[PDB]
Amino acid sequence: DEPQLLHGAGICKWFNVRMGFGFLSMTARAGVALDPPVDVFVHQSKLHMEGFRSLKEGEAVEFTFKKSAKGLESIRVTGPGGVFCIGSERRPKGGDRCYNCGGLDHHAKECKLPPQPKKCHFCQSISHMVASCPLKAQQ
RNA sequence: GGGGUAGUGAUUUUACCCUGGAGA
Ligand SMILES: [Zn+2]
Ligand SMILES: [Zn+2]
Repeated sequence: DEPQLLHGAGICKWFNVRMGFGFLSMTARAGVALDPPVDVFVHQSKLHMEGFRSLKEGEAVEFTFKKSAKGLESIRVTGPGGVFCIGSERRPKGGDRCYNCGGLDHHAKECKLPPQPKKCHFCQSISHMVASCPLKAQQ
């Protein structure tokens, strides 16, 4: 008997918006840091966010995944702490998100979820703030 | 410029639409 459902964290490795899928690079599996990082499939239907769903390369994610015949596959994908994903830089309203949950219809003062860790304004990482964002720097 | 929409489940960055004497 061995695990069928696992928690993972990492970043979006790439995503094709038109096709609606891509891969995550998993940097931690069940709380264990991995080297090298491993690819986990992600389909648009599993993205936790409001409206047309996407990811951008480099955004911070957590997810639940399983092993399917084709390979590791995400079952649901969120930002850190279970908040909404960011999406493509072309996403309508995507530049005006609640600081706390990433939602599109309110601001942090009105947020109905409890205070979350501070996420980078550009990539949602909880390990840096935007003044030190390497994703923003190589963009 | 400004606004909006969506969809191919396996390997790399998306296809469209609306908008002209006025834009919260
Ligand atoms: Zn919120
Ligand atoms: Zn960042």
